[PDB]
Amino acid sequence: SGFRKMAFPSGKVEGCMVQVTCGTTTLNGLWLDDVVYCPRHVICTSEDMLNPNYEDLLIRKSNHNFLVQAGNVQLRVIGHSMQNCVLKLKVDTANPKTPKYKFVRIQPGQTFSVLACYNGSPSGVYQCAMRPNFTIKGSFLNGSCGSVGFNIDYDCVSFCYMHHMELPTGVHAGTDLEGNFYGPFVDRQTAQAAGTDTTITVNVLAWLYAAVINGDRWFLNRFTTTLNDFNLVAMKYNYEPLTQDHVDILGPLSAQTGIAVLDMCASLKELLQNGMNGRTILGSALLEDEFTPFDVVRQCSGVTFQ
Amino acid sequence: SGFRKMAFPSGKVEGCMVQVTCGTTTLNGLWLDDVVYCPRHVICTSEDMLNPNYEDLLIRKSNHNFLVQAGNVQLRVIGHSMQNCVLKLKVDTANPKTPKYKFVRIQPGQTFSVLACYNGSPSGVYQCAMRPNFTIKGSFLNGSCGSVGFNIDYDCVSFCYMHHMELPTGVHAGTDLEGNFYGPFVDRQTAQAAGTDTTITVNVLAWLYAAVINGDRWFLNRFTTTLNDFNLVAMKYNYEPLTQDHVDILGPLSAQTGIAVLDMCASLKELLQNGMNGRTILGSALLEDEFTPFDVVRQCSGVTFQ
Ligand SMILES: [Zn+2]
Ligand SMILES: [Zn+2]
Repeated sequence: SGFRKMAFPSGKVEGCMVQVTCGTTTLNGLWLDDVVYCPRHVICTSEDMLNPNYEDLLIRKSNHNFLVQAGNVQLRVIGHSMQNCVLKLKVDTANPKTPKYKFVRIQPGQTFSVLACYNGSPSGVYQCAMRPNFTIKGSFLNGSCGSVGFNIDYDCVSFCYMHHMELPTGVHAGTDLEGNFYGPFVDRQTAQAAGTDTTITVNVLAWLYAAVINGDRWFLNRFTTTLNDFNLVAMKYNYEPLTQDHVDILGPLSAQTGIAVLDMCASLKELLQNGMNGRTILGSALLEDEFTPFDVVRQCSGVTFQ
Repeated sequence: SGFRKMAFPSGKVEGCMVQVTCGTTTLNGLWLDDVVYCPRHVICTSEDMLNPNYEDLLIRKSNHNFLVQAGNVQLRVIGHSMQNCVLKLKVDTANPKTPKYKFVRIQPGQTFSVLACYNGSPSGVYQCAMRPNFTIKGSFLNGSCGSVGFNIDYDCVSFCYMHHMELPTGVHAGTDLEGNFYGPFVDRQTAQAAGTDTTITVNVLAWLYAAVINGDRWFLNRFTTTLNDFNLVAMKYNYEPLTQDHVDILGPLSAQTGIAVLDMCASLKELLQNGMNGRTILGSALLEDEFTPFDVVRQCSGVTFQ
């Protein structure tokens, strides 16, 4: 028993991180097969970032202007191209440690593990969620750009995030591995507004089911409610509205605990209107929304990977 | 910027986990050089665990009674021995993926990463602290026994914990890699009492310094205090007393923020007597004690590993 904010094992990804250097800028890249992916602003100086013309900047660079260093070995750049906001550097050596991988564009509310890297070396790993406003609340210092987020399904690595920038508000923004930003952000150093950050209601509910499985049941009241009356209360507290798809995803958890989804919603409503009153749930005095329904079943059943 | 409960990259450890089977019981083992370490109760049945005579049970077992499986390959057991509460199985093949490693017995309040494994396959990784009562609050299901905790220093892996059992209270207990339990526990299925769990005060202080570095400064009052007057208040709330060694360890953080240790203590005292009043610090409504002073500097400077 017990419940922890758990990350995926990072072994398969550690063998794919490289150091990419262009001119003076150095950041991290992802080496899969014979191509290296990295943020395109590796070609910018501190002054270029205020208003960069990436096309014009990329024309001035040749294949030999890029230094790719795998741990302590240099890959030869024989081809470069720009796909949206990432650079694809084609090198001469295919990564012998390339795992089975896919590129995926996740949706808000989904979770993934981040391997924070500096100078192409892994520093730590943590689990987080894509917020409804397409930001993440991560931990990144200068030089962490190019760090990637990922999920693991059995033996396959699903890359879903590449880190690009910290906004003036302290939150973080990035792209999928095709270089398309999550959210309305651009790789430029300017004031950019993130929308209202809402709470991922389906994840809160999944967490409450985890609490029941692990012995915390004080929050279970004997009331019930309807989807409409619940969403009316949720919206007042900046909670994402609940749909039937969400109710369907929670089905396995409802069956294992004998607690109907709508009954759990009635419990959550009471917590929103009345608060926790100095109590905790799974050791927390706030409602957690960084566990999906799939995360809860994985941790409460013991799923493994290769 | 930002602050996350961060674990070490687990790559170096993933290549060391094996499946150990004796009779019907199967759990995880740690394969370093030509020896495999695992909990000795792998030789017990469900009925043996109530009152096991490990010496007498081990006599009935021969080298060929143990099945060691590395992923999908079998190591031949050519020697077995019992060191305290662990079994040392000497095999015929040295692990080609053996990293530089040490065995270390950590002290309460120190943190480490756990790689939770089932059937010798990694499931996830999380960071936790050894409580002052020598328990950990982990996430473990049946078959997770033999999972290890570890730290990383540059390129060397320090193994500090092997998981052995869940107490009837839901908390977890285990040994160092020499088989000596942390705490007064024994590998027997009986009611065992853990002492009072106290809050690791030096870690709370380090966390408060992390908050200041990251922009949360509302809790900074303009009072001060003495070590004696502070410890008098701490003890009333089940907080570990502060010593001069603790003040010395916090020195680098005091210098970087310009806030004297004793001034921070005065701020913490106020939080203990008055509470948070519905506010948060680094996104938390409780005081966190699972970050050491060393963890804070590592995450606020960008330390890396190989
Ligand atoms: Zn950058
Ligand atoms: Zn066991």
